[PDB]
Amino acid sequence: GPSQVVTACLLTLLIIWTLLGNVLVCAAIVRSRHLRANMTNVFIVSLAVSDLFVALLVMPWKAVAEVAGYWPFGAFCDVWVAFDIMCSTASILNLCVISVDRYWAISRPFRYKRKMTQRMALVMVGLAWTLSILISFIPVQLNWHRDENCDSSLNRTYAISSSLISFYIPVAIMIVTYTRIYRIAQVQIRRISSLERAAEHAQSKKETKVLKTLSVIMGVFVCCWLPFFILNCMVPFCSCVSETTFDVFVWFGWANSSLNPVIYAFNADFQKVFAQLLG
Amino acid sequence: ELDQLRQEAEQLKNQIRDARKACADATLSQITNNIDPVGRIQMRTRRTLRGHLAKIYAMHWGTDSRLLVSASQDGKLIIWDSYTTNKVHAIPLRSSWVMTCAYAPSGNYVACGGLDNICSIYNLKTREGNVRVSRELAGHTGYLSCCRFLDDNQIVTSSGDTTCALWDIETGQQTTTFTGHTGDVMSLSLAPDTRLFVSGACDASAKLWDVREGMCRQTFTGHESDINAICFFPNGNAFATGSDDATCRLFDLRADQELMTYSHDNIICGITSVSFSKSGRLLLAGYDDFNCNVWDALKADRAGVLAGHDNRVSCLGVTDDGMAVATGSWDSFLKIWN
Amino acid sequence: TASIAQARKLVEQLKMEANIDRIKVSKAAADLMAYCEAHAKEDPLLTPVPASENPFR
Amino acid sequence: CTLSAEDKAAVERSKMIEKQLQKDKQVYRATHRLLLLGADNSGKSTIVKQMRIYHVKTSGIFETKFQVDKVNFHMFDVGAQRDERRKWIQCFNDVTAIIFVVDSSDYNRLQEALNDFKSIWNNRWLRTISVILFLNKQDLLAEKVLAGKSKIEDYFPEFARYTTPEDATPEPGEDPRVTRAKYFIRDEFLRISTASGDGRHYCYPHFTCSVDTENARRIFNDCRDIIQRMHLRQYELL
Ligand SMILES: CC(C)CCC[C@@H](C)[C@H]1CC[C@H]2[C@@H]3CC=C4C[C@@H](O)CC[C@]4(C)[C@H]3CC[C@]12C
Ligand SMILES: CC(C)CCC[C@@H](C)[C@H]1CC[C@H]2[C@@H]3CC=C4C[C@@H](O)CC[C@]4(C)[C@H]3CC[C@]12C
Ligand SMILES: CC(C)CCC[C@@H](C)[C@H]1CC[C@H]2[C@@H]3CC=C4C[C@@H](O)CC[C@]4(C)[C@H]3CC[C@]12C
Ligand SMILES: CC(C)CCC[C@@H](C)[C@H]1CC[C@H]2[C@@H]3CC=C4C[C@@H](O)CC[C@]4(C)[C@H]3CC[C@]12C
Ligand SMILES: CC(C)CCC[C@@H](C)[C@H]1CC[C@H]2[C@@H]3CC=C4C[C@@H](O)CC[C@]4(C)[C@H]3CC[C@]12C
Ligand SMILES: CC(C)CCC[C@@H](C)[C@H]1CC[C@H]2[C@@H]3CC=C4C[C@@H](O)CC[C@]4(C)[C@H]3CC[C@]12C
Ligand SMILES: CC(C)CCC[C@@H](C)[C@H]1CC[C@H]2[C@@H]3CC=C4C[C@@H](O)CC[C@]4(C)[C@H]3CC[C@]12C
Ligand SMILES: CC(C)CCC[C@@H](C)[C@H]1CC[C@H]2[C@@H]3CC=C4C[C@@H](O)CC[C@]4(C)[C@H]3CC[C@]12C
Ligand SMILES: CC(C)CCC[C@@H](C)[C@H]1CC[C@H]2[C@@H]3CC=C4C[C@@H](O)CC[C@]4(C)[C@H]3CC[C@]12C
Ligand SMILES: CC(C)CCC[C@@H](C)[C@H]1CC[C@H]2[C@@H]3CC=C4C[C@@H](O)CC[C@]4(C)[C@H]3CC[C@]12C
Ligand SMILES: CCCN(CCc1cccs1)[C@H]1CCc2c(O)cccc2C1
Ligand SMILES: CCCCCCCCCCCCCCCC(=O)O
Repeated sequence: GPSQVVTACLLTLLIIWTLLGNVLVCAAIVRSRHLRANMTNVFIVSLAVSDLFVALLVMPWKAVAEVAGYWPFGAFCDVWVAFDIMCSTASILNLCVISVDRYWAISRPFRYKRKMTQRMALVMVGLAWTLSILISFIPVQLNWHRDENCDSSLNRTYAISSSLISFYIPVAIMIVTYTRIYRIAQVQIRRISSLERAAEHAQSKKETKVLKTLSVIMGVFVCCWLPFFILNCMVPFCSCVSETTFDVFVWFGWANSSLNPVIYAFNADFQKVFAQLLG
Repeated sequence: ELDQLRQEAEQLKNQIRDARKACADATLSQITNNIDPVGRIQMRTRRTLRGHLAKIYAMHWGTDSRLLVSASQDGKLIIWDSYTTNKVHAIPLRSSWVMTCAYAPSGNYVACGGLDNICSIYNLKTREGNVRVSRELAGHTGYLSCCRFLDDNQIVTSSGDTTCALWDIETGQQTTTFTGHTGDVMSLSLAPDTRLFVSGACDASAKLWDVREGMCRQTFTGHESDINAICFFPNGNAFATGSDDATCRLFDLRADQELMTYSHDNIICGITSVSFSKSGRLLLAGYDDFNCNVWDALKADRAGVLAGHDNRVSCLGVTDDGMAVATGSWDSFLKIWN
Repeated sequence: TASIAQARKLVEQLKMEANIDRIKVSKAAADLMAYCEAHAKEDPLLTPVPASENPFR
Repeated sequence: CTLSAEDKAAVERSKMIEKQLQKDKQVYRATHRLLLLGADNSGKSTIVKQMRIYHVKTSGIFETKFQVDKVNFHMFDVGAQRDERRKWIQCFNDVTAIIFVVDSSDYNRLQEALNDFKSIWNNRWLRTISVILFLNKQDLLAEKVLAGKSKIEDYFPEFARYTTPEDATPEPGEDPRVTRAKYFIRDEFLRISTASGDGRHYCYPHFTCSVDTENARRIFNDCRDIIQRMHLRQYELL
């Protein structure tokens, strides 16, 4: 009784937080023509749609099965495995696409202003969703993923291959892109700091802002996903870890989906539109 | 020595301060006391004309109440059908830095100018249909701030050179110039009869001119600061003004003084543009507040707000038949209201 | 120096603007009253027409 | 649909105009707009003529196209206006940069140039526009210091206190007096620019002579830095 009530409350709160945060991002874009004109928002709304699908399609049914201790939705279990792999992959691939947009903008500023368009933004998003659909649906419907209860266990080849495409390649791209952004930001901060120092000298710490922003972005993403993706490789290969431990790290992966709208969409232009809508 | 002329000027001002106070037997706010106020003017956007790349910096209605010109600092002047939202023409300007445009009472011609110091006239109804420059009115020694056609062969312009001028379009030269303003002349409006016009300037004054006498007839000075916009009240006997002062003021051509002032403690930024509804009952004003306030012209109560813009409201115009207001902005959109 | 002619022309402007005839503020205001009340019945921003009459619906 | 032949012609005309606008939008993004400012003595007129290797007189603005590394720049010189700037400057709310030119050899005029820079920098409508300073006629500054006339302190008494930044990079064989002078005047504009604007706009100083063929390369390099810092602020990395 007590642990059933506690887990029901906590999972309900986590679902509602994930739902509300991603709904606010979708509510802000539709009413705001300047937000729609800024290309970077196409990615931030695509991320919020991915995270909204995690909240509607996936988390609630697993929460019910965790409080119940059994799975009621039997034919839906095969569909739910595809929904989870797709929207979990789509959420990761949207973060990877946001890093490549930010890196292109900072790395090649004239070529970005010239070649970046609503067509280019929409093609990048369309490929992230396409790849998340292809990896999930074709393997699940062809029954390539599998080698009352819902069987979420995976074939060794599919588990490793799916982890490379969905996580280990996109985290390698995020590490390279954010590392090069840090080096470019350090060059500009040295230049600014030199002129500020000369002005103070003649009249007679900012690097921590860069480190804080990038350490939140990489720290939250890697902390939630890396424990899950390591276990996801180990467990089918061993066929090594207690199922309770696996279920908590699964819930950390979806918890990142609730943090995604906080990290990406709390910028002052969105924050104004939220305040203007809410009153 | 000069000083007898300063003494005469000071005593002439003392006489006219007294003469205006001798006319001041009442106020509009007093005699308005029994008037039933207008209802809350809940106007809404009925079209959004989009296609300009940069900030829209001026617009003007056709006398037909269908067609609009507007100008933006990307160097396009666009002609719009307000009912169907069709683009009837788009004209590439030779200078990007346009600051005004105007459209002839016949619909035959459009004019525009800006930092090039030139007014360029475009013929819309040329034989081959592909529109081109009819003439360029060079001769101002500062940027053009405003243009208005009196007819297809007469245009009045104001300039940063502190003057206004009247031109003959066929000759391509000034046939009168108006020179009593000091500092930059910002705004300009013909009277309904086209025999008088008013202008406002950075001297914080407005002046009344006769189009064919070529001289100043009255001067008005109620603003504490720079005047960005001016408009005649539809009867032709009064006009409103708007300024960096954060105030509108209404003046009468026979009382020779401020008849009313429009202000509220919530507004502290400049007024960019003004206009009246067809009866004169409403005064509509655009702001650096990203929105337009609508004022009861007699009471000076805020009767409503138009809130649909993301950046500075640069221009504002009521249709010649009163059926709509269009408002342009630095966000690059035109919105039409009822 | 030319400031004599500038101050003289200014005094001529102030004479011309002084000599103009003027009217009581009460009469000036009453003309604006009469013009508003005569035309307010025909001013569609005060009193919205139905979407059948309005080309802007 | 209900279109007559007239409505069809109006919609077809509209779609042709929209095709033209959509093509010209590429040109409007593919170019950078620059406002060129500076007093009568500044030499801005010789800088703009010397840039034309990279490409009526009574009209109120002049325009120069140039390109560097296949990026287009339009540079606007406002001239034949009145000397009161405060109104026409609002057009330039959206240029990539202001280029501001100073004659470094005129100690009499240099406080006017500092006052003129201060009113550009603190302008309500320029709150996001970064300034490229060209500290021009560096040859004449070298001549007026190497002549031994020893007079900057008559105009600027803090030049008796001031000593050269360790961040300074003098050219080979430049005299310590010339170096202390050129960095002193630079640091007066840095005194003004660093006091306001909270990283929303930055000042980019250069030492130059109008004959420098490097000047278009200096504009390109600073526009690249101006856009990088602008992108870095959107993401809160500045
Ligand atoms: C079922 C899956 C594939 C749905 C994924 C959601 C996609 C289609 C959504 C998420 C964000 C959305 C974009 C958000 C903002 C804009 C800018 C606007 O000016 C044009 C539409 C456009 C470009 C939207 C198109 C649709 C979009 C890309
Ligand atoms: C974009 C999002 C919101 C669309 C969501 C569509 C959902 C509700 C649809 C898509 C596929 C559907 C499932 C497809 C197949 C089956 C097996 C059947 O024996 C029971 C119903 C069940 C389990 C369906 C339930 C509803 C379902 C999950
Ligand atoms: C295994 C997965 C992670 C592979 C997909 C990698 C991600 C980062 C993909 C998704 C969409 C892709 C982009 C799609 C389109 C273009 C435009 C082209 O002119 C340059 C490359 C660029 C910008 C692509 C770079 C890589 C990209 C951003
Ligand atoms: C859209 C593409 C790029 C996504 C990657 C698809 C990967 C995961 C697919 C492509 C081919 C697949 C394999 C094809 C055939 C079989 C035999 C079956 O008895 C067990 C699974 C297994 C071994 C599949 C595992 C998953 C697999 C490796
Ligand atoms: C794209 C690049 C940078 C990614 C590099 C890391 C990849 C290759 C790593 C990360 C986690 C790793 C897996 C973690 C655990 C196991 C179980 C072990 O009994 C066999 C190897 C196996 C299956 C590993 C294979 C390689 C692996 C998938
Ligand atoms: C597995 C890991 C190591 C792979 C890392 C791949 C990295 C280097 C790739 C992935 C996406 C790539 C970017 C995608 C798009 C563009 C825009 C193009 O106009 C210039 C190159 C640029 C900016 C690419 C540079 C290299 C890039 C950042
Ligand atoms: C497979 C994944 C999970 C491995 C994660 C390894 C990460 C933490 C490593 C790999 C490369 C590393 C970076 C390499 C280079 C630099 C530039 C330096 O000036 C600051 C540190 C920084 C930015 C490093 C931080 C740590 C780093 C990002
Ligand atoms: C519980 C789940 C969601 C995991 C959350 C882990 C997050 C909150 C952790 C992981 C890495 C952490 C960051 C690592 C390094 C730094 C740099 C330091 O100078 C300030 C704190 C800061 C910025 C940390 C803040 C908290 C952080 C972002
Ligand atoms: C938080 C991020 C940055 C780093 C994550 C590091 C990874 C390698 C850590 C985090 C938690 C760890 C797991 C915690 C508990 C157990 C149970 C034990 O019986 C076998 C090992 C196993 C399954 C661990 C394997 C390694 C692990 C997955
Ligand atoms: C800052 C926010 C996003 C952090 C969210 C913390 C999340 C990941 C925590 C809070 C409460 C946790 C749950 C509490 C109890 C149980 C019961 C156990 O038998 C399986 C795991 C499960 C269901 C946990 C999964 C992880 C969980 C949902
Ligand atoms: C947050 C993790 C959600 N799921 C875990 C599903 C469950 C297994 C056991 C109990 S619940 C993974 C399944 C595998 C996979 C993958 O191969 C690639 C990309 C995403 C995912 C999502
Ligand atoms: C607007 C109310 C909240 C959101 C309800 C819909 C959530 C699912 C669909 C969101 C993505 C589609 C909208 C993207 C924006 C756009 O098309 O302009």
